[PDB]
Amino acid sequence: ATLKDQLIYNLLKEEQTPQNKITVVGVGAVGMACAISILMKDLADELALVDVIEDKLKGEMMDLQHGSLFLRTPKIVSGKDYNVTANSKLVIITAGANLVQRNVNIFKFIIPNVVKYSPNCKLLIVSNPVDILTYVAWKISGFPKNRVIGSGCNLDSARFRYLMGERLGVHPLSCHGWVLGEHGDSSVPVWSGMNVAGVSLKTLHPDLGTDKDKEQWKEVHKQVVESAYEVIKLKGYTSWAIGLSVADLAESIMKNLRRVHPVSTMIKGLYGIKDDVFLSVPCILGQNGISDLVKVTLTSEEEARLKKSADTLWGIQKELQF
Amino acid sequence: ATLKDQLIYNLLKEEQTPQNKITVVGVGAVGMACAISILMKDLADELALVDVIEDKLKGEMMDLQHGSLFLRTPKIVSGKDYNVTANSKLVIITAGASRLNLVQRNVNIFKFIIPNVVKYSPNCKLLIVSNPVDILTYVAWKISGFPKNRVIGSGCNLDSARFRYLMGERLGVHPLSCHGWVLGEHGDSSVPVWSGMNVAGVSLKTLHPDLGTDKDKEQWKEVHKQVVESAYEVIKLKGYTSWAIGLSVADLAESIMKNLRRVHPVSTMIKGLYGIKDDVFLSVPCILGQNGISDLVKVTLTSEEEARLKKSADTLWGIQKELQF
Amino acid sequence: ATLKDQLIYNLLKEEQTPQNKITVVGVGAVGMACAISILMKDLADELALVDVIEDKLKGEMMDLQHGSLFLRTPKIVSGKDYNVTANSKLVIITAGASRLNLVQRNVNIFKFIIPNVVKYSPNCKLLIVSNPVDILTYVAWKISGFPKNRVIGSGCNLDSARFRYLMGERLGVHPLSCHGWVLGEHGDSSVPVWSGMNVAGVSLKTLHPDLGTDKDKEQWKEVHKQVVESAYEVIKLKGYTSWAIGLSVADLAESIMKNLRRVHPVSTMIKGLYGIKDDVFLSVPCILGQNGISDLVKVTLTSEEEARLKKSADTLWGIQKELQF
Amino acid sequence: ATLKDQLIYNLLKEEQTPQNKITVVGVGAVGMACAISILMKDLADELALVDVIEDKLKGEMMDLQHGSLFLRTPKIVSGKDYNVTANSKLVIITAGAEGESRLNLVQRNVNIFKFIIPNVVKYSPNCKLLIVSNPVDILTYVAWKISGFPKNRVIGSGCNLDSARFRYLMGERLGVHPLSCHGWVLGEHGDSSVPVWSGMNVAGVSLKTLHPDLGTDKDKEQWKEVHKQVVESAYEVIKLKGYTSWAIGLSVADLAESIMKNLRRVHPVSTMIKGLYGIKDDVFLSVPCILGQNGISDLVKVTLTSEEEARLKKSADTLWGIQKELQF
Ligand SMILES: NC(=O)c1ccc[n+]([C@@H]2O[C@H](COP(=O)([O-])OP(=O)(O)OC[C@H]3O[C@@H](n4cnc5c(N)ncnc54)[C@H](O)[C@@H]3O)[C@@H](O)[C@H]2O)c1
Ligand SMILES: NC(=O)c1ccc[n+]([C@@H]2O[C@H](COP(=O)([O-])OP(=O)(O)OC[C@H]3O[C@@H](n4cnc5c(N)ncnc54)[C@H](O)[C@@H]3O)[C@@H](O)[C@H]2O)c1
Ligand SMILES: NC(=O)c1ccc[n+]([C@@H]2O[C@H](COP(=O)([O-])OP(=O)(O)OC[C@H]3O[C@@H](n4cnc5c(N)ncnc54)[C@H](O)[C@@H]3O)[C@@H](O)[C@H]2O)c1
Ligand SMILES: NC(=O)c1ccc[n+]([C@@H]2O[C@H](COP(=O)([O-])OP(=O)(O)OC[C@H]3O[C@@H](n4cnc5c(N)ncnc54)[C@H](O)[C@@H]3O)[C@@H](O)[C@H]2O)c1
Ligand SMILES: Nc1cccc([C@@]2(c3ccsc3)CC(O)=C(Sc3ccccc3Cl)C(=O)O2)c1
Ligand SMILES: Nc1cccc([C@@]2(c3ccsc3)CC(O)=C(Sc3ccccc3Cl)C(=O)O2)c1
Ligand SMILES: Nc1cccc([C@@]2(c3ccsc3)CC(O)=C(Sc3ccccc3Cl)C(=O)O2)c1
Ligand SMILES: Nc1cccc([C@@]2(c3ccsc3)CC(O)=C(Sc3ccccc3Cl)C(=O)O2)c1
Repeated sequence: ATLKDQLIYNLLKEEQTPQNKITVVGVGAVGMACAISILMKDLADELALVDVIEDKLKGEMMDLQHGSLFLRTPKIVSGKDYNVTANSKLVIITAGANLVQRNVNIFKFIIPNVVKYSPNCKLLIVSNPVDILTYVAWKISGFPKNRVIGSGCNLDSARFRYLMGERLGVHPLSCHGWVLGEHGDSSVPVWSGMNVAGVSLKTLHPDLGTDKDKEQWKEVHKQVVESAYEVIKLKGYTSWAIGLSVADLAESIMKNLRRVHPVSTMIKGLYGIKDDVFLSVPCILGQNGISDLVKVTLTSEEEARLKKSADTLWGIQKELQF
Repeated sequence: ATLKDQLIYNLLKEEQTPQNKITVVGVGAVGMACAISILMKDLADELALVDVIEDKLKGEMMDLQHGSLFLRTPKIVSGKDYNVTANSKLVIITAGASRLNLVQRNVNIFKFIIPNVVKYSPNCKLLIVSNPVDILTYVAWKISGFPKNRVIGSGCNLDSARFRYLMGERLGVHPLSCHGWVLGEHGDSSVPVWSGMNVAGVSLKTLHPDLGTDKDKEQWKEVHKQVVESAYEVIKLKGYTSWAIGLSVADLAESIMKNLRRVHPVSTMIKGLYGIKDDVFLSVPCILGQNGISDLVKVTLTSEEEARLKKSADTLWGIQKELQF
Repeated sequence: ATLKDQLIYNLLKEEQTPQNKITVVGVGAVGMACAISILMKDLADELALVDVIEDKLKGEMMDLQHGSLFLRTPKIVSGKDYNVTANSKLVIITAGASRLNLVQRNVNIFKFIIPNVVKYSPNCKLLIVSNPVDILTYVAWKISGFPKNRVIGSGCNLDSARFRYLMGERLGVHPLSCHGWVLGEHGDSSVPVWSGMNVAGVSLKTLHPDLGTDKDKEQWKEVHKQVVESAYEVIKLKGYTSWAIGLSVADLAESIMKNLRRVHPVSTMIKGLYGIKDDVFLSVPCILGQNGISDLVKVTLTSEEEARLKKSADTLWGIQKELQF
Repeated sequence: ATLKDQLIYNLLKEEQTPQNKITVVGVGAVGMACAISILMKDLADELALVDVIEDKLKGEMMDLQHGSLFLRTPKIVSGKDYNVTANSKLVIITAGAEGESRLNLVQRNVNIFKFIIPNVVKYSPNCKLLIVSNPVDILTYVAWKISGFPKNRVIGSGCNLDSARFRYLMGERLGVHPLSCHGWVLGEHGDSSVPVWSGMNVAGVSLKTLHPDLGTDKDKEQWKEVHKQVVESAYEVIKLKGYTSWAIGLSVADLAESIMKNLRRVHPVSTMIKGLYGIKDDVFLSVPCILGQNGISDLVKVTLTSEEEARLKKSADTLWGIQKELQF
């Protein structure tokens, strides 16, 4: 008899399926930071990694497996073939190649393959331009709107709260503030909702977020955009902050928490938007993905900025060939 | 008054010393993996990062700070100057660069780092990750002037973790329940201690006396060979290794910061054991806590195992006695 | 020689002291729920338990110690003598029993406890849970002689947590995303701050102007009424409350031990606010960290809310001025 | 429109069948310690509590729900009716029943299980059953017989706590964390448990090899006292506080973690041992078992000395003696 058979008596060999499986597509700095953060948060019983660069993919999988002793995710798998992703509860897309067209072409291959092996999964899109690519994943997959989630303004809001926390000398967890709309350069800081312990900063300081503000709090949102380009300039890419923010969304979904996050969802029917566009609003996240969304009261200016983003996104999206 | 003063009334300005500070020196793939793993394990109330590449260092610090909302480490700092590292409980060194020439280049790097670390955190524990780890732990010990308990080498911690992963894969059991120790010199010359390999206290060697020999039909020696083979394979495939070392270092940091007194295979002063008479650092199971290595486990080794550690000690001392401090 | 000496070689026999010690005074249902929650959150390297009932105290300590394999707190100690509490960073008081006769009995208990706590941990933060919490936080502050930042009352922490649970149930949103503050005097006379009630920064009062009034067709005033009613209902149903308070106390302990600077509704010296001139403790949002309450949030209250806090401060002072120290 | 409808736009009202649900039957000190430990370890997305004392059950549920802000288990439910337990992955039985007969107390607990087990099976036919109620070895057998479940899905807490206490005591003597002190207590849970001296080690270094007198009466250091103290400790906690709760709750949550997360870690739990150590009867005894999503998929075959083998066989004979007389 083998040493294994001498040591262990088997009761049954019955075929089993993962109960809390997560797949990460694209093993670049973003995908790998998502992976390590998900692993250290014990959110999955199985992690699958997919990429087109086979050697890097194998190396990344092996490196994570070598740290198994320090984790509570018993199975880590990888492959170019999507059969490794079968029965995933959540599929995170961090894969990426004007730039719009080549990322749409990457999705044309990825999304049907994801849908084939995990037809009941929630899709979480991180790849940029995130608002266009969440629409692209929704269009290709044929999934209901609740199961197609864009990372959207989750990171923008996290950076905003970090900067707010630094100015006030308070932990970001206790500094509330929402950055909504189009992810990136065109995002909207909702000044009316910025508060500490339910105390509105705008009520205390009516000049908040205006050019007349002597303390120039508008700079806090300007620094959210500036910080992102600064990190790229300094280290060539960003990874840690996005990975942590994605694992926070993954936690709400995997644990059915029904916490509210600023993520990209199909906004048709709000703020005079009549087109099939995805923009960030506060969404309730759980086991069914986006089950509900918060209807934020926006000022005329804020509403106009979301409508302008929606018009620009639809302008690009109506010319898209699938 | 300012909006801050309108919103918040201050009771005291008194800002005390950080109580559970960790410093990571070198922000390459290894140091950053150590950093993220330490952050996600809530081991520090302050994290300091140091490197000579100023742009990369700032970018890495900012990227970690941007994830603050999702962490419980309220202060993340960085700088080329070691004043940012003041009052660290633990300092992790991952900085580094013919073989005697390569080691000498790391000695010259350590000649700059170690006095600067000692200046700002004289009571810290030093955790050496930089390769060749056994030699560089000796170098850090020699330069710092610290007692042996406060100078810890990552040593065979990763080698053992990989061994347990491979053992777990062969047996269909979680690595946490697969016990096995890889000791001695970190890397190619490490020693798998076959006598201690067990599941639930059941010795694999007692069940299978050929275990770890060339006459073994199942070739369990391949499990230790795969520990060394895997490391080169990861380098070939992605260019470096990061995740496994980062996780293993954070596991050591946890025992130290939380004074757990768990047993880990780390590099310590082995003079006085296995006929070793030279000032060399080799991995043995050590009890880790608030004062670093307080104790070590005296593993019963066979004549062959003892000879391999003695040969490693002789080779290490041969390189060490020629180094310029 | 001994088996221990054959197995383990000792490097140093250095006497060490805990770096993150927490003491719980009173091992009743509340005290023990605080201890298990603190243990499962890895907040302490040492946990000390104190009580006057010696058999129950020993039994509780042993029961916790027997679960050590599943915890990361290496030392659990207990005793009637306060020498077991020496060098505590945080001391949690859950000890205690006409309503006025009751207060004086708790004052008598505190006259023994507080000097003993101060003697062995002069630099600790005191966290008062025992009822009437606002009066007993004042009593602990007066007896200890500690600055106001190091005397914290559990106050409206639990009231706010229950409010957020009830708000969450009505809206179908996790309590973490349902923001609402219950301030002032803990218990029956607490104040729900309707203006701050929000989800994602969207004011419920702006959306529903009748919120918190008798005109309200949805009767949101019942949410605050149910916070008070729930507490008496749990007592009626199981005889005491433990789990919710223990979890809420461990959340405060986390901000203090980890120097998080998160904002919590806790009882603090409110003299100088809302026209209050007496030495009384009431709940306001406080920034909690390594120095206890370093700062407080100045909540804009309506004239009605301000009047309720002033009436509570007058009533608390009325009881306080008659206490014998 | 309601304030909720003004604030929130609903995408779908559809509620999925429970995905990672745990049920705790019996809300005494043991059940509630299991419940708080499971909650603080984020093992379940839904926790169900069942008991026959309706007021205490409601009070315990409400108390846990009031701490929701500090937890990541979004749904806590309770009831006397087992419809609240539907689709549980794992069902933990802690419900239990002045000097009566040995067979008398067992039959009282058997009567309770005759009501519980069919109700559990009705609403969660595919669950894993984890038995904590005493006498655990007999009651795991009873749950197995009544349920009709395959042996892999019926797990007894067994010697999990005995081993945890042993490792704590070993750790205290050696000045090492219990996580690094390895040692197995097997067989019959409680008074008749077997310390496996041959497997006692630190870093793979056998204590028995270093100290051949280990676990014998001639031992000058009396290491037998470490196992004697495991049994003595249990009675001492009962004498001092009236019951035990924290240690059992933590040990049960550790088993729940391996099952819910399919970890395949090895634990000393009670399993149907027929076919081992000359045991021919349908009895449950503790051996190291691999725990995962299908419950006990495998077991470790520990080499026992003649004396150790004899003690397990004597336990098996005693347990079968009681079981063959039980009225179902
Ligand atoms: N939404 C946000 O808040 C946010 C924040 C940071 C980064 N990002 C985005 O994340 C994306 C990735 O960043 P990165 O630094 O990791 O880029 P990267 O180029 O380093 O990694 C991308 C990976 O995707 C892989 N890939 C390409 N085509 C593929 C295919 N057809 N199938 C599978 N994998 C494929 C690549 O091989 C590569 O490994 C970018 O689009 C970036 O803009 C988004
Ligand atoms: N012991 C183990 O088990 C183990 C495992 C994996 C890697 N390693 C080792 O870790 C080390 C680092 O790996 P890496 O991939 O991150 O290398 P790296 O070159 O990518 O990173 C090293 C960093 O050190 C910095 N550095 C150089 N000189 C410095 C100085 N005087 N002060 C401060 N910083 C300085 C560099 O600028 C660089 O950022 C290597 O020596 C490697 O062999 C050890
Ligand atoms: N502030 C809040 O939000 C909140 C919530 C729940 C409970 N509580 C309060 O917590 C307190 C305790 O509740 P409980 O159910 O655990 O009461 P308990 O009577 O069951 O426990 C109290 C313990 O204090 C001990 N004690 C008495 N005198 C002592 C002394 N001089 N030194 C040390 N220990 C002493 C007792 O022996 C007893 O074990 C009560 O006052 C209760 O009102 C407060
Ligand atoms: N196996 C171990 O290692 C271990 C360790 C400690 C305790 N225990 C055991 O756990 C059991 C419980 O301990 P306890 O202190 O909580 O006892 P307890 O009496 O305080 O609690 C038992 C609960 O079960 C309930 N119950 C009774 N009949 C029921 C029924 N038909 N359906 C549902 N619930 C019912 C009771 O109402 C009661 O609330 C005991 O049998 C004890 O021996 C086992
Ligand atoms: N890994 C990687 C590679 C390329 C680009 C990036 C990017 C990037 C893009 C432009 S500047 C930084 C991708 C990306 O969307 C973000 S967030 C962001 C970007 C611009 C403004 C405001 C915010 Cl919050 C970000 O922080 O990083 C990351
Ligand atoms: N990031 C980085 C860069 C260079 C070299 C390395 C290295 C490396 C060296 C040679 S092959 C791999 C450094 C290093 O010592 C290890 S562990 C290791 C190495 C060889 C054999 C057995 C073991 Cl356990 C390891 O895994 O990684 C890492
Ligand atoms: N363990 C124990 C024993 C006796 C009394 C209590 C008490 C209690 C007191 C009066 S009614 C319930 C102690 C106590 O202050 C609380 S919180 C609370 C109490 C009353 C109203 C609103 C709130 Cl949020 C509470 O929930 O519980 C607990
Ligand atoms: N809650 C409660 C109520 C009554 C009895 C118990 C009991 C008890 C039984 C006899 S002495 C203590 C139930 C029980 O099995 C245990 S473990 C145990 C018991 C005896 C010896 C060795 C061990 Cl490890 C234990 O620790 O506690 C618990």
